[PDB]
Amino acid sequence: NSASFSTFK
Amino acid sequence: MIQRTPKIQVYSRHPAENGKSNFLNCYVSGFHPSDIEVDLLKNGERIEKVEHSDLSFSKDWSFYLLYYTEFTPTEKDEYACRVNHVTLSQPKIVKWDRDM
Amino acid sequence: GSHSMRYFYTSVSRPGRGEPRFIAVGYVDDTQFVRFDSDAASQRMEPRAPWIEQEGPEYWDQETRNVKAQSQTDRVDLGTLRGYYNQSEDGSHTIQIMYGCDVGPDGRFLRGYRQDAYDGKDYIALNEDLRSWTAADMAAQITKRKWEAAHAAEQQRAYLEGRCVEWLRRYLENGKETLQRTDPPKTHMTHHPISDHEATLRCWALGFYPAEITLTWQRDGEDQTQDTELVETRPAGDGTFQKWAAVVVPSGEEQRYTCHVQHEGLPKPLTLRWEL
Ligand SMILES: [Ca+2]
Ligand SMILES: [Cl-]
Ligand SMILES: [Cl-]
Ligand code: NA
Ligand code: NA
Repeated sequence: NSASFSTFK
Repeated sequence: MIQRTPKIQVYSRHPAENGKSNFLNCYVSGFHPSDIEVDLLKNGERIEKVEHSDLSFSKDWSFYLLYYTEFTPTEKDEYACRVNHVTLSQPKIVKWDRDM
Repeated sequence: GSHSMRYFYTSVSRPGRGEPRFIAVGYVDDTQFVRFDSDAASQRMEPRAPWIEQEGPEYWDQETRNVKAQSQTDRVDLGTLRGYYNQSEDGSHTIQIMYGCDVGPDGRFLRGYRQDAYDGKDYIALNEDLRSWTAADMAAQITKRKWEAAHAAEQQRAYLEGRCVEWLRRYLENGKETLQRTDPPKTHMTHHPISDHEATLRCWALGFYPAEITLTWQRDGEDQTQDTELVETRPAGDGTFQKWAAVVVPSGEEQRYTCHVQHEGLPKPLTLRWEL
């Protein structure tokens, strides 16, 4: 199960 | 900006026996960037329909790929892997040796 | 023994040619189980191991959304990082991400990890405690401050200590017939004269799983590295791995040399010699 959170660099 | 030259290993899936069906592999690793051209050759000619693994990378961020095809080794037919990458001035050819 | 689950993402910008190439792969130990390739026709996360095929439609829909969202974030990040480094729009650049979790033989969380690279160099990494970041350079310090403001470490830690280990436990159970089985190396040795005074002894290890193995040559029972060659462990293409180690020896003295093989599948290491 892959991570669901991402936020810009 | 930093570019790393591919390491190349060409080898069979199972120990080769002349006349016995097998798989010819070319494992390319330790390279950066990921753009690379890999061909498997039979008697110097490009083999068609060669498949490859999904791009992945090692702890140092360098990439690796496995290119493979079915083949039947013979005493005189020669097999090889030809690789091109931005770090190479000319394509690098590594000949298949059944004990390597 | 211990197990891991890891995801690897690579995004490559393609100047003057539209969207970047995005590839994602997931592994349990040395076994790939999922992939996503932006150049492929489906535009879905796809199965790559038999034991993941049983997951239902909701699973595949959510995995696809996760990887698609990460690809969009990476595409924006490629342009943002080009700006932080004052690079031109002419060149192709790469973002790589690795994350995952390790569990012990009892299935409990051991460690979590999340690291990112830009053009093959370290960019930012989650520290061991999963509560802070280490920025590799000044450009990454801008990202570190954004990620602190976004509470990104809290999100990573929640995933790594929660969903990551729970789903790794489920996959280890569902795929136990293959994931939890060790295949010991099948060893052999070859001998090739080089001249009328020296020969190569090559110690082989084939068909093993997992990939971790140690091959060591000894001379008179002492470890030796001079005149040896060890190739990188390589995939056979059928789920098993191969490796060899060679030593150049004086012809007539082959019996002084022994090849030692260590692998998880062997309860005691093997010791091979040229002649009996
Ligand atoms: Ca903004
Ligand atoms: Cl083709
Ligand atoms: Cl290795
Ligand atoms: Na290099
Ligand atoms: Na020793």
